[PDB]
Amino acid sequence: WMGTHPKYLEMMELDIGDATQVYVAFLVYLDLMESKSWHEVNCVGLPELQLICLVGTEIEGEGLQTVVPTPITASLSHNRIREILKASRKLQGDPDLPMSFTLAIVESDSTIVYYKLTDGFMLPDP
Amino acid sequence: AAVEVPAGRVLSARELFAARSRSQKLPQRSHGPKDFLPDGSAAQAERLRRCREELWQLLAEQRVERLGSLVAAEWRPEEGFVELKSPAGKFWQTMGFSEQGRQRLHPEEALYLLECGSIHLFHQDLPLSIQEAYQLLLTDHTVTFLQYQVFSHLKRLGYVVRRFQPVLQTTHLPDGGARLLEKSGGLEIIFDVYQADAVATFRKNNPGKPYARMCISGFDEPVPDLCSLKRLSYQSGDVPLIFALVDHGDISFYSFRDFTLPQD
Amino acid sequence: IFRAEMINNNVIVRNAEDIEQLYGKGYFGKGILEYLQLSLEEAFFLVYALGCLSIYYEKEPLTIVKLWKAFTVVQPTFRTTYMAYHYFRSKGWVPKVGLKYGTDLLLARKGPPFYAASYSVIIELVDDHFEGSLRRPLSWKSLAALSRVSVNVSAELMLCYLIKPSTMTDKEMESPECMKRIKVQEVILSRWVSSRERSD
Amino acid sequence: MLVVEVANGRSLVWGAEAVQALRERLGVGGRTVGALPRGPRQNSRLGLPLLLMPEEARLLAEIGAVTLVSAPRPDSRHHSLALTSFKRQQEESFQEQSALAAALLVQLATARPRPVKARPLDWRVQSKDWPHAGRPAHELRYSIYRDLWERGFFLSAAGKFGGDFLVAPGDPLRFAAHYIAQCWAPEDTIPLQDLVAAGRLGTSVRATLLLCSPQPDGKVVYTSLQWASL
RNA sequence: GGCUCUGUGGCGCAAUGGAUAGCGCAUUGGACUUCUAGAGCAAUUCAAAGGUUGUGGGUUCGAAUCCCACCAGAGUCG
Ligand SMILES: [Mg+2]
Ligand SMILES: [Mg+2]
Repeated sequence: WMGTHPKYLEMMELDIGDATQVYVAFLVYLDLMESKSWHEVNCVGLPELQLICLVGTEIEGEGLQTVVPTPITASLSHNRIREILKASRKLQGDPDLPMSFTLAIVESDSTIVYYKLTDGFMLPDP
Repeated sequence: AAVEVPAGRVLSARELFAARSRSQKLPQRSHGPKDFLPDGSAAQAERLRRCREELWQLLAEQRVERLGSLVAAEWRPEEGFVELKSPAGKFWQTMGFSEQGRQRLHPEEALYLLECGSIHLFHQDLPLSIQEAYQLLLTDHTVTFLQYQVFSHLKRLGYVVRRFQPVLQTTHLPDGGARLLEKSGGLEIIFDVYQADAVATFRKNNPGKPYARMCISGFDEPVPDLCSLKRLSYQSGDVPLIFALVDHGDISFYSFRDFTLPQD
Repeated sequence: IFRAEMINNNVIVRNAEDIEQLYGKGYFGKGILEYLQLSLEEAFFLVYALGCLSIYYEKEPLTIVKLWKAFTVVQPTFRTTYMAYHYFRSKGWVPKVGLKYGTDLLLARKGPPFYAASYSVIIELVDDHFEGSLRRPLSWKSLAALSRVSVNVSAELMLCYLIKPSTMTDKEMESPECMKRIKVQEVILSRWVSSRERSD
Repeated sequence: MLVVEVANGRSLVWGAEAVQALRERLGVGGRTVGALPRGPRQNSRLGLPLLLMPEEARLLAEIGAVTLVSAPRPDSRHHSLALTSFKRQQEESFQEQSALAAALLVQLATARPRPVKARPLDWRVQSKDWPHAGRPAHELRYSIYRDLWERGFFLSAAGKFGGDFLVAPGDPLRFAAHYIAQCWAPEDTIPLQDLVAAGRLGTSVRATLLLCSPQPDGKVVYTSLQWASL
């Protein structure tokens, strides 16, 4: 299930980041596909940012959404957040909405939390 | 140099006479629930206008007490105390000391009283407006602004704030305060806060162990390390320590107590 | 005597009997549903402190010293945290990784409190004079946020400290034997409401 | 122009008319640190003076709204002999109202009752009365505050929530604060655990966190950070 | 041994104005937000109840208020 997965072929072919980074990316992919049950997911690489992004789709017509997996060790400066926002905008290519990406923090315990970083001002919905 | 030369407001005889008819009931703030989004309604404007008008009505009032109840205090610049000129009232059970057969108050105590209207502070035979008292008493030579804010905040609740005068292992906070006492500089205990129930029979001579021991510090100041906290909890003795934090007029309190894990 | 795999810088247990034992032994590790992911702290704890778990790599057993080396390289803090993970484990707690908040560990007593932890810890190793470098920098804003979020979840923020004597050089940290010469110091940090605290 | 008393880096507003002007025109709320004359012993609501954050003082000074002026030295002793004829002449008039109404009165004025001259100060250089000049933290917080004020907001201290500026879409009297805007330099490394704690607290209080950052060329970028339940 | 100052709701106090007792905290209850029952600090808000005004005497169209005595408490002067 873990070692023998078809997506691991592209995960190894990307060769971006450390083995821990690709492993937490695969862990988030499994979390989203199994429990969250999204329609489709993919393993896109960002060599310039040295990141793995998961471009998934919650509903069959909801549209492309981005999830970035990072461990608790990773350091996020605000410049890194702006760069990730611009990369997500390029991936989605939808100027109709502002930059927005979900950050997936993962621990060695394989426990995962998410936070939706959106550029600009977002009113807290009821 | 250009000078703005501002001026204050003095109350007339009718205003002074009507100021002592005030009811103590407070004007309620915000009038219940607060609207989420400013949708530009014609009704939210009236609510905002009413709330701000009540705020101005509450801020336009001044303290007017009869001359009989006003103790004629007298600030001493050089000495640093506020030696009274008439016998002190109820506030003498818990505030101020006596010296040379004369009642005398610390800067922060007298400033709190003047703000409360208990006394009538003079200076060079010229009565002081609260603004001049704030400018004159609070300084580095005496109680600072944060210390006075914590003092007044605790006093308005009933507290008796005094002024403070001097396999692995498992240690404790008071374990070590001799080699650590030499390294000083930073947070220091200021106030011997008692409790409100102790007001009834307080003895300013032998008051017993204080309820807490306040350390006052700003909210932008660095958080104390284990060394500073251990030194402070050794100076405080058995009395629990409490850190008071002030951020631009808002006061919070946090206590760093010792702990031991129960054997599950 | 419990085989596992240190595949891709994480300990994973496959065998059904082994994972059944590990879940029956005070809920160690997190699953999927069903291979059991085991954190570095719990893995090294069951390798050294009990010896039940056996971690194999490159088809050969690994000495505990090599496990310590690998885990320290793949996680620099794993030394300090592990000591705390030992110090809260010998006393019968169930320290789970608790980075659902800004804290490291969540301590629970027993089975009837199923994950209903009542303490959140902030591990940081310090020196003998208590002038150690901050493993996680603190400020009254950060402490206020942590205390408020812990109160909202009905817990109590902790501030565990690990004290290393000057005689114990860092180079000896290659083995958990230094754990025998590390003191501990716990400091609860709770709010003091001036209105309520008027005797009772 | 209005006047603000700046002593030892503390900016206070004594006259209630200035408080009304600030709240109505310039939308700079502030916090009250004095005690109410109406009810002396309480903490629910306070009175004058109003206390201004150093960012608020600098913003108000720069937009030509209030003329910051340092507190004068205690040399008012020479100006006397006028209050004695002031308190006693009113005493004779005061017994006329009290007798027809069927021991004297004293006013403890919050603001100074005499016209006093005080020299102004420039906030662009650090001194013993405006030490906030040149501090990187003050520069960062003021840079955030000016841009969150231009767009139209009410900002207040938010140390209790772990942020730096509670941001509200309207007057805080009538509108709950929306954001818990922090202030991070572009290069500073944000701690992930602190970010998680702040975000969870924001969701609990129902107030979106903002990671405000001023760019080197000069512009404030905001990165809102909500919960992401999936 | 005198002198001075106090005693009001569970706690801290206001009413000094001679026209009869109110304010905050605490307690209880409602509304709202959030969390896994609890928590809520400008995500909080509102409402209710709570009284031998230390005791006796006296002046007065009325005494918490003014005066005297006593009881208790604090400080101070031997
Ligand atoms: Mg009683
Ligand atoms: Mg009482």
